[PDB]
Amino acid sequence: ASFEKALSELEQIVTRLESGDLPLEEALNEFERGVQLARQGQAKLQQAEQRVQILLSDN
Amino acid sequence: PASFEKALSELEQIVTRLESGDLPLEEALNEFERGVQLARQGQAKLQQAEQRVQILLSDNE
Amino acid sequence: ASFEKALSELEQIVTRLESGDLPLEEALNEFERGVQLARQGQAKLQQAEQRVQILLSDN
Amino acid sequence: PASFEKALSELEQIVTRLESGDLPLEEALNEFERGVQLARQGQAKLQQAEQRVQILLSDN
Amino acid sequence: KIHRAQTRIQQLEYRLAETLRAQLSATRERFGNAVTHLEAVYSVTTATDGNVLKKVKQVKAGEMLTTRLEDGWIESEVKNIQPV
Amino acid sequence: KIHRAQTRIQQLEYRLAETLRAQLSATRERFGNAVTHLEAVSPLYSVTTATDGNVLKKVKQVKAGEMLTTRLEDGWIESEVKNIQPV
Repeated sequence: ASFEKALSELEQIVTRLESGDLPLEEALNEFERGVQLARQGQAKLQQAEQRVQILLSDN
Repeated sequence: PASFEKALSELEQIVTRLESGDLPLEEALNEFERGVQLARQGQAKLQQAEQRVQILLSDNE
Repeated sequence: ASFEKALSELEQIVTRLESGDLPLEEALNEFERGVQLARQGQAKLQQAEQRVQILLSDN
Repeated sequence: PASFEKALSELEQIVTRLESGDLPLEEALNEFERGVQLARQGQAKLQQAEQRVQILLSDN
Repeated sequence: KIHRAQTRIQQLEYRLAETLRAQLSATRERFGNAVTHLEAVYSVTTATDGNVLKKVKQVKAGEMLTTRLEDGWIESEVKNIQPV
Repeated sequence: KIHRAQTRIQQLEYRLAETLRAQLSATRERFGNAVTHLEAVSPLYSVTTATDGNVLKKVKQVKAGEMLTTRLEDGWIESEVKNIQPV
């Protein structure tokens, strides 16, 4: 999906998690869902800076 | 194919739409590639025109 | 003090709270020192951003 | 006081030490503060010379 | 000669702005990341009613309670209520 | 005219790089901020302390005959540990 979606979904999971509403059993399950988004957010951001680096380099 | 002046019009409209900073990353960054193609393409043609005058103006044999 | 020194303290304060070896008696006692560093540390970086924008302007 | 030649090499000294990267924030900004003034000064002189040649080449 | 001197000053000026921009941007991130870590920063205790204890109002003078640590959970019954 | 045209494109190529570098660093800073928040979850609220004031972070230390004191936001409650169920 879109990168901008990943952040928006991640934030709502973060804000809802800081509110402390959920019980611990379920609270973990969304934290498991949290790391799914995090590791693909880094993946897309890494490939973005590579493309700009190769284009703008003197090579 | 495009004239040299249409190259400047194309780059101008690319930089203007981008600098408002209101596009998706996968779109804005993908268009950034075209910007460096036009700038790199347009620059080369001025390398060829700048050199032709020097050979034509200097007392080349 | 220097901006680099300000960070050097702040970073070592957070890693201490992470360790958890500090009971609540003193753990809260260091949270109040950390925040004042953060407030004043934040001011100096904000000041710097205004010096770059002034020079990069037309005048 | 400084001629145009030594203004360019002075700028080269500043730029190269700055992107070496090992400089604290307080000193880097002070160096950057002299950097732009020097470049702005050198630009003005070339504009002055550009005007003089134009008024010399032209019949007037 | 003058045209090529203008371009040499032109390139140096942009390099100065670029080099400082990234160096300033790096320091903002590390300081920004540090403060969020500090801003965010135990044991969990639950009553038999399925609630996570949050107020002494929930407590009852002789009711059971269970707490969960990183290993498992235990329980006991309140013996003295000393809110302050 | 040609040297004028070379300067134009040089000027515009820089704006193009300074525009994108700004957009990218904005999204990195906001994403990097969001990951540390998710990591900032430390143990995964209440505190349970033994009578001596010494903390318990591994349940097996308990002796099942002691009056633990648990401190909550509003105060503390005390009780005697009697039974255990390790997990």
